[PDB]
Amino acid sequence: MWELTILHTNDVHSRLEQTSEDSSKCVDASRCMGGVARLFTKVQQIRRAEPNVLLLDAGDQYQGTIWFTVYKGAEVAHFMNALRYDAMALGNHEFDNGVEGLIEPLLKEAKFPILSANIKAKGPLASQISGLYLPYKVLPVGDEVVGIVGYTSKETPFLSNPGTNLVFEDEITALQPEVDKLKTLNVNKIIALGHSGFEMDKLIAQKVRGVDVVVGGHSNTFLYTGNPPSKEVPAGKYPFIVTSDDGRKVPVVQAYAFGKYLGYLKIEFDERGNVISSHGNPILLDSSIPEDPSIKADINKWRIKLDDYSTQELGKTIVYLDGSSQSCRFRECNMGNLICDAMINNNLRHADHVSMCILNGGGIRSPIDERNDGTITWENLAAVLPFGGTFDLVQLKGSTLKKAFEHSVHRYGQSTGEFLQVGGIHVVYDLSRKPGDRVVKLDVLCTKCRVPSYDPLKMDEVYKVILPNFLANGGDGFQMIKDELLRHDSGDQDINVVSTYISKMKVIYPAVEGRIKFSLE
Amino acid sequence: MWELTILHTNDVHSRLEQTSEDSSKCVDASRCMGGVARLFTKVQQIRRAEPNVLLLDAGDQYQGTIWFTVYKGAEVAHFMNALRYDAMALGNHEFDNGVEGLIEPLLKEAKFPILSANIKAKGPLASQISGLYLPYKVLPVGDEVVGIVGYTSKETPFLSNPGTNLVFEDEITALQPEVDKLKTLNVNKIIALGHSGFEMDKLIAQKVRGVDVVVGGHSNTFLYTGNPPSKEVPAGKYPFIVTSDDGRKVPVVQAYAFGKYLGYLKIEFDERGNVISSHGNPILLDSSIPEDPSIKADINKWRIKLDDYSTQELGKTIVYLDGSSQSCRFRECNMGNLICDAMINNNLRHADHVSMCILNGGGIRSPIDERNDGTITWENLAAVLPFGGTFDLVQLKGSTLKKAFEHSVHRYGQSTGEFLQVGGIHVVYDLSRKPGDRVVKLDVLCTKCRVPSYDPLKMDEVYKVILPNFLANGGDGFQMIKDELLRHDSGDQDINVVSTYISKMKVIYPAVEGRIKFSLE
Ligand SMILES: Nc1nc(N2CC[NH2+]CC2)nc2c1ncn2[C@@H]1O[C@H](COP(=O)(O)CP(=O)(O)O)[C@@H](O)[C@H]1O
Ligand SMILES: Nc1nc(N2CC[NH2+]CC2)nc2c1ncn2[C@@H]1O[C@H](COP(=O)(O)CP(=O)(O)O)[C@@H](O)[C@H]1O
Ligand SMILES: [Ca+2]
Ligand SMILES: [Ca+2]
Ligand SMILES: [Zn+2]
Ligand SMILES: [Zn+2]
Ligand SMILES: [Zn+2]
Ligand SMILES: [Zn+2]
Repeated sequence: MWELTILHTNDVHSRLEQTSEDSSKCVDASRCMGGVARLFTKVQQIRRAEPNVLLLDAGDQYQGTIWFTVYKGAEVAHFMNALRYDAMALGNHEFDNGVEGLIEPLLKEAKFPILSANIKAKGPLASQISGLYLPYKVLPVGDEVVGIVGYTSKETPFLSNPGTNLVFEDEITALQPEVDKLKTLNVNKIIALGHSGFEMDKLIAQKVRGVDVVVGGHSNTFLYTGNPPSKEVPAGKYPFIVTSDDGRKVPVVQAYAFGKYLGYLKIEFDERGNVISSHGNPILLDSSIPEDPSIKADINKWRIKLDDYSTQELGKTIVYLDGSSQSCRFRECNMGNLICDAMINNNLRHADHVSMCILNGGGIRSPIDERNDGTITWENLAAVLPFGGTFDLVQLKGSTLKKAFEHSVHRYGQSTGEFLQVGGIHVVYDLSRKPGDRVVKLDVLCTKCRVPSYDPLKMDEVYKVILPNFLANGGDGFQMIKDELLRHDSGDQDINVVSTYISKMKVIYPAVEGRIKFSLE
Repeated sequence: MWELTILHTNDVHSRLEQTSEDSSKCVDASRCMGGVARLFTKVQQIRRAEPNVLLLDAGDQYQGTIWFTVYKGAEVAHFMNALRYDAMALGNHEFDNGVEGLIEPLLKEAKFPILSANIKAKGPLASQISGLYLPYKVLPVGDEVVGIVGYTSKETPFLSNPGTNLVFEDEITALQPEVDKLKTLNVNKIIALGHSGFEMDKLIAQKVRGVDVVVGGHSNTFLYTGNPPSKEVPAGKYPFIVTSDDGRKVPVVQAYAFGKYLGYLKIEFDERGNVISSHGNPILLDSSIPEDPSIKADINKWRIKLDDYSTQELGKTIVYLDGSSQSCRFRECNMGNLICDAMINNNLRHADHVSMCILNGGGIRSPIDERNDGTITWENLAAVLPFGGTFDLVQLKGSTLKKAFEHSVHRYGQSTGEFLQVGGIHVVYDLSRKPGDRVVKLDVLCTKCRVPSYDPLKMDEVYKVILPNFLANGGDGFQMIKDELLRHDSGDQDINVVSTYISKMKVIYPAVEGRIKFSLE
């Protein structure tokens, strides 16, 4: 028997410092979690105890906090190198600052292999990018070798900015030839490490002959065996067992997001590289684990440049600003209401008027806590709106807007980002009904009236809606908006609109007030 | 036969200049109405045609616009003298600036008798006020004499500030001896002119032996025979006929409010002063009647001092601000929502927190139009909030608040001012139910929660509510607030709170959004 311990992270999203339990800014240090200093301590503790260890990342280190807005990936390469990661797979967010934003900060400075078997470069780019990322790496682990094959969401061209030179292939189609090449080289222990979501990860495990383990990301999937340690509810056991088509039991793992947990899987292999068994669980990186002093002092050094975004108080909140995924992708969330109210307010002070707002819940990427004397800084807002998008004005038919709201709940319950937050709209859904027929009530704030009031949406009428450019361009499957819109005007930067509105209000208290409801029946 | 024409006004409330159809500021002069210059033209036209004319006012000339805030009744005495009123009865609003605010500006400068038979002065005041107002006046009208007996709401001590020296008697009890004294003096034509509301006016007509006609006010009652000329819906025919207990047909008249109409009643008397018949209708003072040039030039002279309140733009509205009685005393009105939002905002920027607001609809005393490039001035706000009240903080039990909301609709449909406008509250009424059991749903914005949301009000819990001092002191029959409150802190001046909030928002667009609803059942 040969035992291997796989340590893994995914969707860290620039949470370099320890955070609050909700992954927003750490205020009460005594109860904070995650961060790279705490992760280091745990990884070192495991490396001391276990002789065969691999520390892996399944992508999306890029984007999420002022660390990335300022260091643009230099903090990733630096701290991933300090933690001595063995390999990383490319995620969609590694392409947000173009291919240039991946090459210079990360690929040239990473001391570990960076992987993706389904990204093929064509034309001019092919020449420069060659060899800076690999389809796989064969890693010596003691007296054995372990092959790692990478993969990246085939949806990255739509989700990010990888450019016209990179081609994204079907993951299973691209992986099988690389795994087969590893098998011809007598590499009998193979890990598929990649960034496509738990559903694709299970398909890779079922279909790619020769894969012993799948380590994934993108879906922020929390898996656990037994009673869980924090607020995340498990989507399945850890590991999740897939029975492959050729009859093998394949463990599939993921470790939520934000560096809150360290994924930990122990695999028992035979002499031919068959998985005899495996077990483990994600480790909660809570205050019980001390932050490594050396890494923490280095974090404090890099933190000095960021304190310019933490000094200006933009305003104050006397309520918890719920920007959590568990709220904003499932029901009315007060952060969504705040952002839509700021969106509506911004245009109603612009010239040449609109009362309605729609906002993809997945575009709200962090809550803000009210306990730090309720202070709101640019840094706090940077984590809520980290993408540098704009809030555009569009003219839509009622029919188009009804289709959008049907799309908002067409596959409800999967923590997908299309669920819409709103302003100037009162929507009622009946989830007992079939996809495409779940909107039971859709009232909107009249525009062609002297006193605004809510009246049923009319399919043949035309409404002006303020929304993110992501939705106006057909993102999150809102193809009907892009295809059926009658007008599209570019708007102001998302973060600046909310920042301006908070400074104007000074004290904010957004509530959940019935803009989105769910019927009984 | 001896014919008398009674011309009458009531509840003019400082609308010296012509106004918009809703009695707010005149912007589109071509379609404006009322004002003392237009009234003059009509009165003069009638005086030229009819030999026996009496022009009467049934009180409440005081309070309503920047004219009264600045001239404090000097404009009333001046312009009522210019129009040559024959008599006036004291209304409750004539006592808002104390007895001193009635004596000096009006009683000493009025060239016509000022009447009230049920106000008896006691102690020191008795001596000075003696003879400046009278219980009645016997007026020569051609070769005949007409007796006018005055009366004032017995509720004036609670509604206004008449002081501890004036006693207000039951109107019927005080009137009969004065009418009997007029009858002993062979005065066979008697008009009761007063300010107590249409219901008391009908009782006076039924019960006071010897009264031939009743000319009233206070209830802003619109009466009409036939198809009406504007938006006011008649509460009955003009005149309203009461059959007295001694079997006489007694006409009862009123002429809405704000100088929009001139009441016009022609009475045919026999030689013994019996009413043979009567007929007429309120005359709509619309653009068809020219404004007298002389009075208009004198109005323009007095207007120069007021233009300091019309120059500063506090902000802009892109919606009609519905502060009409027909909306705010009957259902959710967007002016009410604006004021409650300003009330909540003001305390949430004060120190040492509250999410709920209640506002008596009768305290909103004018709308604001959005068509003048949407501009909002101090003058526009002065007509909405003309009383100089404050928005106080109170701590109430849920039981107390439930009783208040029951009181809000206990006598619904009478255009009474107790109907509550709200903030941070969602109330549902069922008017099919009995008084005291009409609140079917009362949800409130939680305070003891990190994310505010609406939850059912709990009878044994305690809530912090911002409301006018008028309600905290038990006004509008809200005795339960004054008696059952747990804490009462004095607040900022009503107009300044709304003014500050509009300047902060710059562009406002308050909607009717479902804070108050009425069920089917
Ligand atoms: N307001 C937005 N702007 C942008 N834009 C692109 C950049 N330039 C500005 C416009 N992208 C957005 C917005 N809201 C959502 N998305 C995208 O939708 C996805 C959210 O799903 P997820 O969290 O499940 C997948 P992940 O993050 O784990 O890979 C991400 O790809 C995110 O980028
Ligand atoms: N916010 C308020 N403040 C005050 N205060 C008193 C003065 N000092 C500040 C506090 N009074 C108020 C408020 N709201 C309502 N009222 C009173 O309620 C009545 C409204 O009913 P109505 O229009 O049918 C009777 P009217 O006007 O024809 O005689 C009036 O008497 C009015 O004064
Ligand atoms: Ca194998
Ligand atoms: Ca008589
Ligand atoms: Zn991610
Ligand atoms: Zn991703
Ligand atoms: Zn009045
Ligand atoms: Zn009155």
